[PDB]
Amino acid sequence: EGNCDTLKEILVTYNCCDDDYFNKKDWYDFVENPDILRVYANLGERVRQALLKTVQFCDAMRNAGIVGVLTLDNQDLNGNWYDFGDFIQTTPGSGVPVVDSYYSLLMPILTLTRALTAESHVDTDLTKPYIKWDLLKYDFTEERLKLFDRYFKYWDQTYHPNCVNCLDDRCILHCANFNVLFSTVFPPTSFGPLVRKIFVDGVPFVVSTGYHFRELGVVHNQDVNLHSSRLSFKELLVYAADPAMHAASGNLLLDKRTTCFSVAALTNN
Amino acid sequence: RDAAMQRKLEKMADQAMTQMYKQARSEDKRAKVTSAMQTMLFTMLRKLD
Ligand SMILES: [Zn+2]
Repeated sequence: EGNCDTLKEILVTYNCCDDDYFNKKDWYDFVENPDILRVYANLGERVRQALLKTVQFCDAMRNAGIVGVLTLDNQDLNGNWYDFGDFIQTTPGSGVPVVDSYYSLLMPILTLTRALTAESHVDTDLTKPYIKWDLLKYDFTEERLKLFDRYFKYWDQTYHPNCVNCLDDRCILHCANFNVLFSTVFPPTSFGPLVRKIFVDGVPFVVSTGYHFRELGVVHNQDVNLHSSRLSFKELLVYAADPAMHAASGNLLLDKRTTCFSVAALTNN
Repeated sequence: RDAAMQRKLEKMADQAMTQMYKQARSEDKRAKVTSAMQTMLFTMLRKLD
C-alpha cells in the first residue's frame, strides 16, 4: 500500500470505483472494510473474457500447427494477443502451445475477483436469473468436466472430479485445487453428509453413507449394510455421533444474526 | 514363613476382590449408558416419519 499506483490506475480505468474511494482509509485491508471485495469483484468479467479469448487462440494455433509458449505480458486486457516473436512453425493440425506458466500464475486471481460467477446465471449472462438447480441433485461431475473443457482446455494433466481416483497425493492436490475454484458455482445446500434411509430390525433409520466435499467431490461409504438384526456398541456410537439422525429430527432454523449458513435447531428456545 | 506368607495371601486376595469390584462397577456403567443412548435414538426417530 506504500505504492500501488498501477493498481489504482487499473481500478479507476474500469469503473470498479472512482478516485473518491481512495480516501476511505483502510480501503486496502480485508477484515477492515470488507467492502473491498465488492469493488474487486467488478473486474471478474474482463478476466473471464480474457480466458475465453485465450482458449480461442490456443485452438487457432493448434489448427494452424504452430508451437510456442504463452506469457501474460503478451496479452492485453481486452483479450487480444501479439508479440509472436519466437514461435516456430510446424505442420498444421499438429501444433502445440505451452500454457503451464500462464494458468499457474493466473490461478490466485480467479478466486480474488470471482471471475467465474458468470456461470451460475440461467444462461451465462450477468443480466438474467440464476439457474434453478434441482434441490435433489448432488452429483455434479460432467458439469465440472465441462467447465474444465470450456476454460482450462490445454492444462496438460488429467483432472479427476473425484479425488478417490487420484494416484499419489500430488494428484490429490492438483485435483482438489481445481475443485476449490469450481465448487463456488453450485448451490451451497448441496454439500455435506449424504444420508440414506436404511432398515434395522424392521425399522427405518436415516444415516449418512457418504459425503460431498467442496474440494474432494463425491465419496461413498464402502461398508454400509441394509437390514440388520441388532446393534453392537461401535455402531450405536457411529450412529449417535452423526448429525443425520440429529438434524433430521430438528426444527428448521433461519437466523439473520450471521451470514454463516445456518442449518437446524434442536429445541424451541 | 507361615506367619508372613499367610499375611500376603490376605493382601493379594483383597486387592483381587477390590479390582473385581471396580471392574464390575465399570461394566455396569457401560450397560447403563448404552441403554440410555439406545433410548435416545429410539425416541429421536419417533418424531419424523
Ligand atoms: Zn487426481
